Amino acid sequence: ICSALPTIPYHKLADLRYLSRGASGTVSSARHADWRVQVAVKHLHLDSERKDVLREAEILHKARFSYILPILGICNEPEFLGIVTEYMPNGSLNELLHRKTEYPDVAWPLRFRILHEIALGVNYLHNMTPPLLHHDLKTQNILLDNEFHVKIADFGGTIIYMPPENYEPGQKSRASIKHDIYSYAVITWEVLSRKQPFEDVTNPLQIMYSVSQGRPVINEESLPYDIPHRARMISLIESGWAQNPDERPSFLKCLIELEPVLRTFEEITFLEAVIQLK
Amino acid sequence: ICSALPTIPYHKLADLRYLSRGASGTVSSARHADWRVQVAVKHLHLDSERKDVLREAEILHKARFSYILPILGICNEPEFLGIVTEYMPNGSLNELLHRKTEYPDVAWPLRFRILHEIALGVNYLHNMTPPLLHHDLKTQNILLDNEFHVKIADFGLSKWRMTIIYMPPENYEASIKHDIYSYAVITWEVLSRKQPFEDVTNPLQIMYSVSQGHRPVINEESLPYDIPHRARMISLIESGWAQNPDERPSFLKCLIELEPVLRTFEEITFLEAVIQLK
Ligand SMILES: CC(C)(C)c1cc(NC(=O)Nc2ccc(Oc3ccncc3)cc2)no1
Ligand SMILES: CC(C)(C)c1cc(NC(=O)Nc2ccc(Oc3ccncc3)cc2)no1
Repeated sequence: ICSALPTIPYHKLADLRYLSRGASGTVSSARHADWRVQVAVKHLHLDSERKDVLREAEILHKARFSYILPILGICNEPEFLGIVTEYMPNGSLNELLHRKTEYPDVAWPLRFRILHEIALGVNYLHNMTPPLLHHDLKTQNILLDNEFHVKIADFGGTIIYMPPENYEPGQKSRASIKHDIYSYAVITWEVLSRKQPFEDVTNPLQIMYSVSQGRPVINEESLPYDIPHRARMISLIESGWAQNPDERPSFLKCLIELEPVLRTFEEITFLEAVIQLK
Repeated sequence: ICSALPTIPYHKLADLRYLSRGASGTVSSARHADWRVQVAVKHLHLDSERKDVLREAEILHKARFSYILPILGICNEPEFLGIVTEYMPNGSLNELLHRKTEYPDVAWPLRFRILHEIALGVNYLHNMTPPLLHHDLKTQNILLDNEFHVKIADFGLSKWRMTIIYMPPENYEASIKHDIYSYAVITWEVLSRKQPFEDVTNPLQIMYSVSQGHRPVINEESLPYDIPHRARMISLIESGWAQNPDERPSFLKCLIELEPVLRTFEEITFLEAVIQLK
């Protein structure tokens, strides 16, 4: 069973506002004139360019799942080229974790749910035919919906989530199935700590040197003893960011370890975590 | 840009417990072994039977939107035939409105959000090429997700895709004014928490009354004066269920009416209404 991705005429996008700018182009918010929903527009502002947008659209359309940014349509016009997705109103994980004045507390149930949902999403990509690999997993690429549920995106930067064997890339390093789990381990650490990994280091180049020798600090300072399931978590972090790519777990194995942890949290506590953020 | 609907092997559908039966098919709650998610399966409990299921999967896959039940894949084997969708943990709108012991209080902010989302999902269906017309809209087909957001479904106890309370009179014996009629009945039901035609014993007695231009009661008893935007909501109801199909509004008009009503609610009030249910 096949399904075509809708084509959205640029003029059907009303109330267009700039959100961000960088690599792969600019991101804008808008409303669909006929659908009456708020949308996000990732666009370029010539033939090779056209093919890139069409390829991203196809991946996003095929990667359709509960914890993946939902694509709504494509703008493929002489005057405009862009990807139209659902609008994520609560920014990224990065902004939740590090805007500490705006967000004083981020309750453990919400933190563990975010971790469980990142793993559910990456796991799904890894189970496609053929497997889909992110290879640029970072806190900026973890979008949060209205109820602070995860949608994995790719904004198209930091080296802190990169496995050391990816530093000098090749045909084997780009085909690595143990890259995402390294990034996940650092994300897992950054979520439980609310600390910028390798904060004390001066140069990203020095971080690369440090990393290649053999990680961000696992102590009482960074990770206090009151962290729910601390031991099992630390064991998962250490295991995921292990210098030997073969000494790294699958996302399925992490999920199986995470499933009992999430059950120790009462359903109400997730709703209370979110009300606390508003 | 085409997307193939994933094929799920029956053996990946762990803990397959039944939920509800019908003359056409059955609905069961499984758990995907690889994806680690709770799912719903609508299966046949062969030539024609196969074409019927695949046509429903083709419709659901093409109808993908924020307020339509998301299809995760098809389970097409000589042993088993079923559609895998996401699992809606909070039941249906019928249950929320009429299980008054379970839910003594369903706050206005949530009621309006539900009505807005029914209209968004129906409006999207009508905007497809060719337009998809539900024609069997009822509270039972309005499913409630983890966060009490709407997912429009089509339960098929009688037939796969291709009560008379929500049916317009002209339909007793193609119409693009049916779903709006059904929508007007649902709106009345949501705001009153009453069963349409409470004293009427026989469905033929409803069919007779309706054909004579009579509708569910609109007074202080059914619709209290304390209802936010009462006058405005009654006008929408009365337009929606008009005897003359042509006097009924489009979903665009209906959404343009709803939009300023929903803006009057602070975002936190929706969260608070949902927590009050937990
Ligand atoms: C399948 C996966 C590997 C995860 C992926 C995502 C992707 N494109 C993308 O995320 N595009 C994108 C990114 C950020 C955007 O910005 C938003 C979105 C929603 N709300 C606010 C900003 C919009 C589109 N291509 O492959
Ligand atoms: C586009 C639209 C007209 C709205 C539609 C729905 C549909 N099929 C369907 O909903 N099938 C279905 C219904 C109920 C199910 O049972 C569930 C689903 C989720 N959670 C609990 C029970 C499973 C599949 N075909 O066209």
